[PDB]
Amino acid sequence: MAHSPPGHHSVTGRPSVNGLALAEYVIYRGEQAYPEYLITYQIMRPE
Amino acid sequence: GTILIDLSPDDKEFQSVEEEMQSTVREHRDGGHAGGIFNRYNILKIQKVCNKKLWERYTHRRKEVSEENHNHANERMLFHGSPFVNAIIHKGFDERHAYIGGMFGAGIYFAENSSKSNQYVYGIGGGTGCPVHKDRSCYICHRQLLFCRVTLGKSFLQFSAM
Ligand SMILES: CCOc1ccc(-c2nc3ccccc3c(=O)[nH]2)cc1
Ligand SMILES: [Zn+2]
Repeated sequence: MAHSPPGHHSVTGRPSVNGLALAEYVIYRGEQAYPEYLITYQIMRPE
Repeated sequence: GTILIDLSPDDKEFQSVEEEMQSTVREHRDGGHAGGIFNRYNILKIQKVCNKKLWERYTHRRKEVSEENHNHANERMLFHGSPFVNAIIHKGFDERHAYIGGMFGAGIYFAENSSKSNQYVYGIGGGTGCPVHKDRSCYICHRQLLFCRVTLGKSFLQFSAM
């Protein structure tokens, strides 16, 4: 795994082209996330 | 030490998690290549993941980060899709769960859009799709995502063409 940028704990990827996209995030220490919910699903075919 | 507790669909907690899953679907620039073509999901089950050791590992780090950042963990609830979901819920996140080739370097990636994380359920780029039908847009096979508590602390802002 890489290191966080010095003086930071994560990176935020802000979208700069697609106005509808939400942010994405990166952590470099597995201890910074807890898998709270497990969601089982199917994708639905559009009608 | 992990147990999974089923949430009832009548539970407010089930309903708020399902709403975040459904409401954060978007269209993707690949036209559905990686994750499939869909506007919504059929939620089959939501389970709470309970592991005391892994929780304490999380809160220990959260306190370290908060103390480095004026008592602010900057904690978010974010989606994660991965072929290693079963490993993660039993052993915790670690370097084996990183996206080595990600655009912000080798780290563990999370998304606000559930449909972004859906693109990674079967691997990077959707891999070869579901194991049964080899279909990245399979409407039959059951998929799993994690909805995760994530400590961001002081986050480096990268403006990026996506
Ligand atoms: C061996 C590849 O391991 C992984 C695991 C998860 C992911 C992953 N990447 C993302 C990137 C952007 C937004 C969301 C995700 C994600 O949910 N999983 C990538 C590679
Ligand atoms: Zn399938």
